[PDB]
Amino acid sequence: RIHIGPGRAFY
Amino acid sequence: DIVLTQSPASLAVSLGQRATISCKASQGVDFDGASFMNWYQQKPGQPPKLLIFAASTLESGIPARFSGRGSGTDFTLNIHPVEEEDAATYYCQQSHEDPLTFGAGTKLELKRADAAPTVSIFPPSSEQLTSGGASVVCFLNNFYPKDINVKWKIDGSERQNGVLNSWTDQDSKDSTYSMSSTLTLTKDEYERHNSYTCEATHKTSTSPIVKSFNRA
Amino acid sequence: DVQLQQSGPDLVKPSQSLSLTCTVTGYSITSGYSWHWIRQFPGNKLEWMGYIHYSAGTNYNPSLKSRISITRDTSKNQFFLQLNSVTTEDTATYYCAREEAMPYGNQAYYYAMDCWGQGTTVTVSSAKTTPPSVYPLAPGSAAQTNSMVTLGCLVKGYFPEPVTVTWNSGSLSSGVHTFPAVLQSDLYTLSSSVTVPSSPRPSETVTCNVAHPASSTKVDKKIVPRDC
Repeated sequence: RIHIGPGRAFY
Repeated sequence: DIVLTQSPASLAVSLGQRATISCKASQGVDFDGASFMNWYQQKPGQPPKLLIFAASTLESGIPARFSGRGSGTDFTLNIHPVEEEDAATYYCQQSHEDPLTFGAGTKLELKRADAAPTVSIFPPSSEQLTSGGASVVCFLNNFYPKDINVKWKIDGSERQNGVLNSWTDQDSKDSTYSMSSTLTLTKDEYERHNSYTCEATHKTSTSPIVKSFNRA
Repeated sequence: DVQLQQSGPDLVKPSQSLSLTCTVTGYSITSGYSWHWIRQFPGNKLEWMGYIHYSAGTNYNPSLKSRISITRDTSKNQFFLQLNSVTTEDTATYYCAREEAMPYGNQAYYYAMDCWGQGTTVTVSSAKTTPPSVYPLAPGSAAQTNSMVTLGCLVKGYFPEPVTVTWNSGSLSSGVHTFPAVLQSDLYTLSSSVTVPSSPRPSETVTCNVAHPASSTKVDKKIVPRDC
Protein backbone atom coordinates (compact mmCIF):
# COMPACT_ATOMS: atom_id res chain seq x y z
CA ARG A 1 0.00 0.00 0.00
CA ILE A 2 0.99 3.67 -0.42
CA HIS A 3 1.05 6.65 1.91
CA ILE A 4 -0.04 9.99 0.41
CA GLY A 5 -1.05 12.93 2.58
CA PRO A 6 -4.85 13.39 2.85
CA GLY A 7 -4.52 17.00 1.77
CA ARG A 8 -2.41 16.31 -1.32
CA ALA A 9 -4.25 17.54 -4.41
CA PHE A 10 -4.29 14.12 -6.01
CA TYR A 11 -5.03 11.96 -2.98
CA ASP B 1 -1.14 26.31 5.56
CA ILE B 2 0.68 24.08 7.98
CA VAL B 3 3.36 26.24 9.56
CA LEU B 4 6.51 24.48 10.75
CA THR B 5 8.50 26.07 13.54
CA GLN B 6 12.02 24.87 14.15
CA SER B 7 13.97 25.28 17.36
CA PRO B 8 16.52 26.56 17.92
CA ALA B 9 17.38 28.60 14.81
CA SER B 10 21.11 28.05 15.40
CA LEU B 11 22.92 25.42 17.47
CA ALA B 12 26.63 25.39 18.30
CA VAL B 13 27.92 21.91 19.13
CA SER B 14 31.29 20.26 19.80
CA LEU B 15 32.37 17.16 17.88
CA GLY B 16 31.15 13.90 19.40
CA GLN B 17 28.32 15.70 21.18
CA ARG B 18 24.57 15.09 20.78
CA ALA B 19 22.51 17.61 18.84
CA THR B 20 18.70 17.72 19.01
CA ILE B 21 16.67 19.90 16.63
CA SER B 22 12.91 20.29 17.06
CA CYS B 23 10.11 20.89 14.55
CA LYS B 24 6.60 21.86 15.63
CA ALA B 25 3.68 21.74 13.19
CA SER B 26 0.69 24.10 13.49
CA GLN B 27 -1.65 21.09 13.13
CA GLY B 28 -1.20 17.32 13.12
CA VAL B 29 0.58 15.67 10.22
CA ASP B 30 -0.39 12.07 11.11
CA PHE B 31 -2.78 10.08 8.90
CA ASP B 32 -3.75 6.49 8.33
CA GLY B 33 -0.53 4.92 9.63
CA ALA B 34 2.09 7.55 8.75
CA SER B 35 3.46 10.83 10.04
CA PHE B 36 4.14 13.04 7.04
CA MET B 37 7.25 14.82 8.33
CA ASN B 38 10.55 14.64 6.46
CA TRP B 39 13.97 16.17 7.14
CA TYR B 40 16.49 17.70 4.72
CA GLN B 41 20.15 18.63 5.21
CA GLN B 42 21.70 21.41 3.17
CA LYS B 43 25.35 22.29 2.94
CA PRO B 44 26.30 25.67 1.43
CA GLY B 45 26.36 25.62 -2.35
CA GLN B 46 24.40 22.36 -2.45
CA PRO B 47 20.74 21.46 -2.87
CA PRO B 48 18.80 19.98 0.08
CA LYS B 49 19.44 16.21 0.50
CA LEU B 50 16.71 14.00 1.92
CA LEU B 51 17.74 12.55 5.29
CA ILE B 52 14.67 11.11 6.94
CA PHE B 53 11.14 10.56 5.66
CA ALA B 54 7.93 9.55 7.39
CA ALA B 55 9.29 10.90 10.67
CA SER B 56 11.80 8.12 11.46
CA THR B 57 13.00 6.35 8.33
CA LEU B 58 16.55 6.97 7.13
CA GLU B 59 17.09 7.37 3.42
CA SER B 60 19.64 4.93 1.90
CA GLY B 61 23.22 5.85 2.57
CA ILE B 62 22.52 8.15 5.52
CA PRO B 63 24.44 6.99 8.60
CA ALA B 64 22.71 5.73 11.74
CA ARG B 65 24.02 8.76 13.68
CA PHE B 66 20.85 10.46 12.47
CA SER B 67 17.55 9.48 14.10
CA GLY B 68 14.14 11.01 13.79
CA ARG B 69 11.25 10.61 16.17
CA GLY B 70 7.92 12.17 16.99
CA SER B 71 4.28 12.18 15.96
CA GLY B 72 1.31 14.48 15.76
CA THR B 73 2.75 17.97 15.89
CA ASP B 74 6.08 17.41 17.63
CA PHE B 75 9.15 16.03 15.86
CA THR B 76 12.88 15.94 16.59
CA LEU B 77 16.01 15.18 14.60
CA ASN B 78 18.93 13.84 16.64
CA ILE B 79 22.54 13.52 15.65
CA HIS B 80 24.85 11.55 17.91
CA PRO B 81 27.67 11.73 17.76
CA VAL B 82 28.07 15.02 15.86
CA GLU B 83 30.81 14.94 13.22
CA GLU B 84 32.61 17.68 11.32
CA GLU B 85 30.66 16.89 8.16
CA ASP B 86 27.37 17.52 9.97
CA ALA B 87 27.70 21.30 10.02
CA ALA B 88 24.81 22.28 7.77
CA THR B 89 21.34 23.68 7.74
CA TYR B 90 18.56 21.22 8.57
CA TYR B 91 14.93 21.62 7.57
CA CYS B 92 11.77 19.72 8.48
CA GLN B 93 9.12 19.50 5.75
CA GLN B 94 5.48 18.35 5.86
CA SER B 95 3.80 16.32 3.10
CA HIS B 96 0.42 16.01 4.87
CA GLU B 97 -1.21 18.45 2.46
CA ASP B 98 -0.57 20.92 -0.35
CA PRO B 99 0.91 23.42 -0.15
CA LEU B 100 3.98 21.50 1.00
CA THR B 101 5.83 23.66 3.53
CA PHE B 102 9.27 23.73 5.13
CA GLY B 103 10.49 25.03 8.44
CA ALA B 104 12.81 28.04 8.37
CA GLY B 105 15.84 25.89 9.18
CA THR B 106 18.26 25.19 12.01
CA LYS B 107 21.91 25.94 11.33
CA LEU B 108 24.23 23.42 13.04
CA GLU B 109 27.54 25.16 13.66
CA LEU B 110 30.72 23.96 15.35
CA LYS B 111 31.69 25.21 18.78
CA ARG B 112 35.21 26.55 19.29
CA ALA B 113 37.01 28.74 21.83
CA ASP B 114 35.91 32.36 22.15
CA ALA B 115 38.00 34.66 19.95
CA ALA B 116 37.97 38.46 20.00
CA PRO B 117 37.62 40.20 16.62
CA THR B 118 40.68 41.86 15.02
CA VAL B 119 39.23 45.29 14.09
CA SER B 120 40.65 47.52 11.35
CA ILE B 121 39.21 50.83 10.11
CA PHE B 122 40.01 52.44 6.75
CA PRO B 123 39.61 56.06 5.58
CA PRO B 124 38.31 56.59 2.02
CA SER B 125 41.02 56.25 -0.60
CA SER B 126 41.90 59.41 -2.51
CA GLU B 127 40.74 57.79 -5.73
CA GLN B 128 37.20 57.65 -4.39
CA LEU B 129 37.24 61.06 -2.71
CA THR B 130 38.42 62.81 -5.86
CA SER B 131 35.30 61.36 -7.51
CA GLY B 132 32.99 62.76 -4.85
CA GLY B 133 32.27 59.63 -2.82
CA ALA B 134 33.45 58.52 0.62
CA SER B 135 33.20 55.01 2.02
CA VAL B 136 34.76 54.27 5.39
CA VAL B 137 35.35 50.55 5.92
CA CYS B 138 35.68 48.50 9.06
CA PHE B 139 36.71 44.86 9.16
CA LEU B 140 35.96 42.77 12.25
CA ASN B 141 37.80 39.54 11.49
CA ASN B 142 38.05 36.04 12.96
CA PHE B 143 35.80 36.17 16.01
CA TYR B 144 33.65 33.69 17.86
CA PRO B 145 30.79 33.55 18.89
CA LYS B 146 28.91 34.99 15.93
CA ASP B 147 27.00 37.60 17.95
CA ILE B 148 28.52 41.05 17.69
CA ASN B 149 27.16 44.58 17.83
CA VAL B 150 28.83 47.18 15.57
CA LYS B 151 28.20 50.91 15.85
CA TRP B 152 29.57 53.78 13.79
CA LYS B 153 30.22 57.06 15.51
CA ILE B 154 31.01 60.31 13.76
CA ASP B 155 32.43 63.01 16.00
CA GLY B 156 31.06 61.03 18.95
CA SER B 157 27.49 60.49 17.72
CA GLU B 158 25.94 57.24 16.49
CA ARG B 159 25.30 57.10 12.77
CA GLN B 160 22.90 54.51 11.31
CA ASN B 161 22.02 55.89 7.88
CA GLY B 162 24.44 54.69 5.20
CA VAL B 163 25.66 51.58 7.01
CA LEU B 164 25.89 48.26 5.14
CA ASN B 165 27.15 45.09 6.82
CA SER B 166 28.20 41.79 5.32
CA TRP B 167 29.03 38.56 7.17
CA THR B 168 30.98 35.49 6.15
CA ASP B 169 29.70 32.02 7.12
CA GLN B 170 31.67 30.08 9.76
CA ASP B 171 35.16 29.38 8.45
CA SER B 172 35.65 25.68 7.65
CA LYS B 173 39.27 25.65 8.93
CA ASP B 174 39.18 27.74 12.10
CA SER B 175 35.46 27.98 12.80
CA THR B 176 35.44 31.75 13.30
CA TYR B 177 33.29 34.43 11.74
CA SER B 178 34.26 37.65 10.02
CA MET B 179 32.35 40.78 9.21
CA SER B 180 32.62 43.91 7.08
CA SER B 181 30.83 47.19 7.86
CA THR B 182 30.86 50.10 5.43
CA LEU B 183 29.60 53.63 6.02
CA THR B 184 29.03 55.42 2.71
CA LEU B 185 28.77 59.20 2.53
CA THR B 186 29.25 61.92 -0.05
CA LYS B 187 32.65 63.71 0.00
CA ASP B 188 30.99 66.88 1.30
CA GLU B 189 29.40 65.10 4.26
CA TYR B 190 32.69 63.30 4.88
CA GLU B 191 34.63 66.55 5.07
CA ARG B 192 32.18 68.09 7.56
CA HIS B 193 33.45 65.67 10.18
CA ASN B 194 36.76 64.67 11.67
CA SER B 195 36.48 61.68 14.01
CA TYR B 196 35.32 58.34 12.62
CA THR B 197 34.90 55.44 14.97
CA CYS B 198 33.99 51.82 14.35
CA GLU B 199 32.92 50.33 17.67
CA ALA B 200 32.26 46.64 18.37
CA THR B 201 30.68 45.03 21.39
CA HIS B 202 31.48 41.34 21.71
CA LYS B 203 31.19 38.67 24.41
CA THR B 204 35.01 38.56 24.73
CA SER B 205 35.32 41.96 26.43
CA THR B 206 33.36 44.07 28.90
CA SER B 207 34.53 47.20 27.10
CA PRO B 208 33.82 47.99 23.43
CA ILE B 209 36.54 47.29 20.89
CA VAL B 210 37.17 50.68 19.29
CA LYS B 211 39.04 51.78 16.15
CA SER B 212 39.17 55.35 14.93
CA PHE B 213 40.92 57.84 12.75
CA ASN B 214 40.77 61.59 12.43
CA ARG B 215 40.55 63.14 8.96
CA ALA B 216 43.33 65.36 10.33
CA ASP C 1 20.80 7.01 -11.31
CA VAL C 2 18.47 9.96 -12.00
CA GLN C 3 19.88 13.46 -12.48
CA LEU C 4 17.95 16.73 -12.72
CA GLN C 5 19.33 19.95 -14.21
CA GLN C 6 17.81 23.46 -14.19
CA SER C 7 18.63 25.86 -17.02
CA GLY C 8 17.29 29.23 -18.04
CA PRO C 9 18.18 32.91 -17.94
CA ASP C 10 20.09 34.08 -14.86
CA LEU C 11 18.81 37.63 -15.29
CA VAL C 12 15.27 38.84 -15.93
CA LYS C 13 13.88 42.38 -15.84
CA PRO C 14 10.92 43.34 -13.63
CA SER C 15 7.41 42.63 -14.99
CA GLN C 16 8.80 40.20 -17.61
CA SER C 17 8.38 36.41 -17.54
CA LEU C 18 10.81 33.92 -16.07
CA SER C 19 11.01 30.54 -17.82
CA LEU C 20 13.13 27.70 -16.51
CA THR C 21 13.66 24.16 -17.78
CA CYS C 22 14.42 21.05 -15.74
CA THR C 23 16.01 18.32 -17.84
CA VAL C 24 15.80 14.82 -16.40
CA THR C 25 18.29 12.15 -17.29
CA GLY C 26 18.28 8.46 -16.45
CA TYR C 27 14.58 8.33 -15.55
CA SER C 28 11.56 9.27 -17.64
CA ILE C 29 9.23 11.95 -16.41
CA THR C 30 6.19 9.75 -17.11
CA SER C 31 7.39 7.30 -14.42
CA GLY C 32 7.70 9.74 -11.57
CA TYR C 33 4.80 10.47 -9.24
CA SER C 34 5.25 14.24 -9.36
CA TRP C 35 7.77 16.80 -10.51
CA HIS C 36 8.26 19.94 -8.42
CA TRP C 37 9.69 23.47 -8.52
CA ILE C 38 10.96 24.88 -5.22
CA ARG C 39 12.79 28.16 -4.76
CA GLN C 40 15.22 29.30 -2.08
CA PHE C 41 15.54 32.94 -1.07
CA PRO C 42 18.65 34.66 0.30
CA GLY C 43 18.43 33.88 4.02
CA ASN C 44 17.70 30.25 3.12
CA LYS C 45 13.88 30.22 3.26
CA LEU C 46 12.50 27.49 1.01
CA GLU C 47 9.20 28.07 -0.74
CA TRP C 48 7.56 25.20 -2.63
CA MET C 49 6.07 26.54 -5.88
CA GLY C 50 4.04 23.72 -7.37
CA TYR C 51 4.14 20.43 -9.30
CA ILE C 52 2.94 18.49 -12.32
CA HIS C 53 1.54 15.09 -11.30
CA TYR C 54 1.85 11.90 -13.41
CA SER C 55 -1.69 12.48 -14.69
CA ALA C 56 -0.34 15.77 -16.10
CA GLY C 57 -2.59 17.63 -13.66
CA THR C 58 -0.89 20.42 -11.72
CA ASN C 59 -1.14 22.02 -8.28
CA TYR C 60 0.33 25.37 -7.30
CA ASN C 61 1.19 27.28 -4.17
CA PRO C 62 -1.81 29.63 -3.55
CA SER C 63 0.66 32.52 -3.26
CA LEU C 64 1.83 31.99 -6.83
CA LYS C 65 -1.32 30.65 -8.49
CA SER C 66 -2.16 33.83 -10.41
CA ARG C 67 1.16 33.96 -12.23
CA ILE C 68 2.60 30.45 -12.42
CA SER C 69 2.46 27.64 -14.94
CA ILE C 70 4.14 24.22 -15.05
CA THR C 71 4.16 22.03 -18.15
CA ARG C 72 6.11 18.99 -19.30
CA ASP C 73 7.59 17.63 -22.51
CA THR C 74 7.46 13.84 -22.54
CA SER C 75 9.75 13.61 -25.56
CA LYS C 76 12.63 15.80 -24.42
CA ASN C 77 12.02 14.51 -20.88
CA GLN C 78 11.76 17.99 -19.40
CA PHE C 79 9.35 19.97 -17.29
CA PHE C 80 9.10 23.75 -17.15
CA LEU C 81 8.34 26.66 -14.90
CA GLN C 82 6.81 29.89 -16.11
CA LEU C 83 6.45 32.72 -13.59
CA ASN C 84 4.90 35.94 -14.91
CA SER C 85 5.17 39.51 -13.71
CA VAL C 86 8.34 38.94 -11.76
CA THR C 87 9.49 41.53 -9.25
CA THR C 88 12.88 41.88 -7.53
CA GLU C 89 11.30 39.73 -4.78
CA ASP C 90 11.50 36.76 -7.16
CA THR C 91 15.31 36.80 -7.00
CA ALA C 92 16.16 33.35 -5.68
CA THR C 93 17.75 30.01 -6.41
CA TYR C 94 15.36 27.72 -8.31
CA TYR C 95 15.35 23.95 -7.97
CA CYS C 96 13.41 21.14 -9.60
CA ALA C 97 12.78 17.95 -7.70
CA ARG C 98 11.32 14.47 -8.11
CA GLU C 99 8.79 13.02 -5.70
CA GLU C 100 9.14 9.21 -5.71
CA ALA C 101 7.76 6.23 -3.70
CA MET C 102 10.21 5.24 -0.95
CA PRO C 103 10.07 1.85 0.85
CA TYR C 104 8.22 2.28 4.12
CA GLY C 105 7.34 0.05 7.08
CA ASN C 106 6.22 -3.44 6.15
CA GLN C 107 6.08 -3.55 2.35
CA ALA C 108 4.48 -0.12 2.09
CA TYR C 109 5.53 3.00 0.20
CA TYR C 110 5.72 6.67 1.13
CA TYR C 111 6.11 9.58 -1.28
CA ALA C 112 8.96 12.06 -0.77
CA MET C 113 11.03 14.51 -2.90
CA ASP C 114 14.24 12.52 -3.08
CA CYS C 115 16.18 13.96 -5.95
CA TRP C 116 16.81 17.66 -6.51
CA GLY C 117 18.64 19.48 -9.25
CA GLN C 118 21.77 21.52 -8.61
CA GLY C 119 19.74 24.74 -8.56
CA THR C 120 19.93 27.82 -10.73
CA THR C 121 20.25 31.39 -9.46
CA VAL C 122 17.96 33.98 -11.01
CA THR C 123 18.24 37.68 -10.35
CA VAL C 124 15.41 40.02 -11.29
CA SER C 125 16.68 43.54 -11.85
CA SER C 126 16.45 46.46 -14.23
CA ALA C 127 20.11 47.40 -13.68
CA LYS C 128 22.49 47.64 -16.61
CA THR C 129 25.74 45.76 -16.84
CA THR C 130 28.09 48.11 -14.95
CA PRO C 131 31.80 47.60 -14.24
CA PRO C 132 33.06 47.91 -10.64
CA SER C 133 35.03 50.80 -9.18
CA VAL C 134 37.98 49.30 -7.28
CA TYR C 135 39.45 51.30 -4.40
CA PRO C 136 42.64 50.44 -2.50
CA LEU C 137 42.26 50.31 1.29
CA ALA C 138 45.55 51.23 2.98
CA PRO C 139 45.94 51.36 6.80
CA GLY C 140 44.60 54.47 8.39
CA SER C 141 47.89 56.31 8.30
CA ALA C 142 50.94 54.21 9.14
CA ALA C 143 52.12 50.68 9.96
CA GLN C 144 51.46 49.45 13.53
CA THR C 145 52.19 47.53 16.71
CA ASN C 146 53.43 44.03 16.01
CA SER C 147 53.39 41.56 13.15
CA MET C 148 50.07 41.69 11.33
CA VAL C 149 48.79 44.53 9.14
CA THR C 150 45.37 44.36 7.43
CA LEU C 151 44.86 45.83 3.98
CA GLY C 152 41.72 45.96 1.91
CA CYS C 153 40.12 46.38 -1.46
CA LEU C 154 36.65 47.89 -1.99
CA VAL C 155 34.76 46.77 -5.13
CA LYS C 156 31.89 49.20 -5.50
CA GLY C 157 28.84 49.54 -7.78
CA TYR C 158 28.94 46.70 -10.27
CA PHE C 159 26.32 44.53 -11.93
CA PRO C 160 25.69 41.75 -12.23
CA GLU C 161 27.43 39.32 -9.91
CA PRO C 162 30.01 37.97 -9.64
CA VAL C 163 33.46 39.48 -9.35
CA THR C 164 36.57 37.44 -8.71
CA VAL C 165 39.04 38.95 -6.25
CA THR C 166 42.59 37.71 -5.72
CA TRP C 167 45.60 39.15 -4.00
CA ASN C 168 48.96 39.19 -5.74
CA SER C 169 47.52 37.09 -8.57
CA GLY C 170 46.70 34.27 -6.17
CA SER C 171 50.09 34.12 -4.46
CA LEU C 172 48.50 35.56 -1.31
CA SER C 173 45.87 33.05 -0.22
CA SER C 174 46.26 32.86 3.56
CA GLY C 175 44.64 35.55 5.71
CA VAL C 176 42.16 36.61 3.04
CA HIS C 177 38.48 37.36 3.70
CA THR C 178 36.26 38.22 0.79
CA PHE C 179 32.80 39.23 1.94
CA PRO C 180 29.47 38.50 0.26
CA ALA C 181 28.28 41.30 -2.01
CA VAL C 182 25.43 43.50 -0.79
CA LEU C 183 23.01 45.61 -2.85
CA GLN C 184 23.53 49.35 -2.66
CA SER C 185 20.80 51.01 -4.75
CA ASP C 186 20.64 48.41 -7.51
CA LEU C 187 24.36 47.85 -7.73
CA TYR C 188 26.57 45.43 -5.82
CA THR C 189 29.33 46.36 -3.41
CA LEU C 190 31.77 43.84 -2.01
CA SER C 191 35.03 44.13 -0.01
CA SER C 192 38.05 41.92 0.57
CA SER C 193 40.68 41.98 3.32
CA VAL C 194 44.15 40.48 3.52
CA THR C 195 46.34 40.24 6.61
CA VAL C 196 50.09 40.14 6.09
CA PRO C 197 53.20 40.48 8.29
CA SER C 198 54.48 44.02 8.97
CA SER C 199 57.72 42.99 7.24
CA PRO C 200 56.04 42.48 3.80
CA ARG C 201 54.13 45.76 3.49
CA PRO C 202 55.01 48.47 2.70
CA SER C 203 58.39 46.99 1.73
CA GLU C 204 56.83 44.49 -0.70
CA THR C 205 53.96 45.27 -3.01
CA VAL C 206 50.49 43.89 -2.32
CA THR C 207 47.95 44.08 -5.15
CA CYS C 208 44.24 43.21 -5.30
CA ASN C 209 43.19 41.86 -8.70
CA VAL C 210 39.55 42.21 -9.61
CA ALA C 211 37.81 40.58 -12.56
CA HIS C 212 34.22 41.30 -13.60
CA PRO C 213 33.50 38.78 -16.43
CA ALA C 214 30.15 40.37 -17.36
CA SER C 215 31.86 43.58 -18.48
CA SER C 216 35.20 41.90 -19.30
CA THR C 217 36.84 44.18 -16.71
CA LYS C 218 40.20 43.28 -15.07
CA VAL C 219 41.67 45.82 -12.63
CA ASP C 220 44.73 45.58 -10.43
CA LYS C 221 45.12 48.07 -7.58
CA LYS C 222 48.41 48.33 -5.73
CA ILE C 223 47.91 49.11 -2.04
CA VAL C 224 50.25 52.03 -1.54
CA PRO C 225 50.76 53.75 1.81
CA ARG C 226 48.63 56.84 2.32
CA ASP C 227 50.40 60.11 1.51
CA CYS C 228 49.13 62.42 4.29
